[PDB]
Amino acid sequence: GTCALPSTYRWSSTGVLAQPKSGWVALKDFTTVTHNGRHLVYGSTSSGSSYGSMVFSPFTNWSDMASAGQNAMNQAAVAPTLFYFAPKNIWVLAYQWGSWPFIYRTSSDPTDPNGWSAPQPLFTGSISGSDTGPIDQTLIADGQNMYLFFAGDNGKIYRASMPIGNFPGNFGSSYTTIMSDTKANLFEGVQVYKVQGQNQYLMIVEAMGANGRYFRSFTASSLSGSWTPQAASEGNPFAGKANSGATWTNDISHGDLVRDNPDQTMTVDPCNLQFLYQGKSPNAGGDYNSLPWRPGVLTLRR
Ligand SMILES: O[C@@H]1[C@@H](O)[C@H](O[C@@H]2CO[C@@H](O[C@@H]3CO[C@@H](O)[C@H](O)[C@H]3O)[C@H](O)[C@H]2O)OC[C@H]1O
Ligand SMILES: [Ca+2]
Ligand SMILES: [Cl-]
Repeated sequence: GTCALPSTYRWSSTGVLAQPKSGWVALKDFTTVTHNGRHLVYGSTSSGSSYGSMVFSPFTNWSDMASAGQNAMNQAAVAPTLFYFAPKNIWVLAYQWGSWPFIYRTSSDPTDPNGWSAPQPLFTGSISGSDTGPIDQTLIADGQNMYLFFAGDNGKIYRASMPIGNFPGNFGSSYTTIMSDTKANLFEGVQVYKVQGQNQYLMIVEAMGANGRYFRSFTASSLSGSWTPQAASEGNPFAGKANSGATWTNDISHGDLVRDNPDQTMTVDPCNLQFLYQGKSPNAGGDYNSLPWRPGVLTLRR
């Protein structure tokens, strides 16, 4: 019936799942749902000079991602979050960079990279001690409230909230600072999920380790509650070089746990946990913006 999250995570990994289309040096920052029995994946793109976004043509097996069409969005949605918002029967794509710090668009057909509505403000606030400003938003609702979580490349995690009845809409400028640590420990790539079958929420945050990017996990009993470190060191990570089972990459970086239910609750099944992540060749160097990031999938070994 129900499974619990392990205290120690062990994964197996695919190899590189796809190469970027001509003109891109990287595929990045994945968000994914199952839509009509197929994997639906949005991501950031990089040409090395600037970031854009794209969607893969829907595919049934991860092993077929390599042949999936890669469809550029004509208006960039960097570091996107995709979900179905059930109370209004509408799909939401939230992202960073444009007229506001965070932005969203809506659609009745999430497979179309250019079928999204006019951009609307999601968040208009500002944070201190950050070179980036607000970065890597995610959205998650319980039964009562819609939450915004984000990072700032600065060791902090931030949260905002509104009643679900007021979403889709603008969180405005206000936020709460919920976590504070070193820049390395709480860097970016924050994601939050409901653990199916448990009275528990799961937060993962990307950290900069000695050996590469990795994820630290935290749990809470409430989205407005305190977060308790779970697998939160480089030696005992949520997912990292230590436990990924990946050979092609020493980095486990910005992605999304695989969500079978596409809705706003961001529910994951702890019995069948999988992680769509970005990784890169250990030999790749140079400017961050030119790094050859690629998609991979981790599968939890039970
Ligand atoms: O163009 C800007 C982007 O580059 C920026 O993205 C962040 C840039 O810094 C990255 O972190 C660095 C990785 O390499 C390490 O050696 C450095 O210490 C880190 O700072 C981070 O991963 C990116 O998200 O955002 C703002 C854009 O204008
Ligand atoms: Ca994200
Ligand atoms: Cl809040």
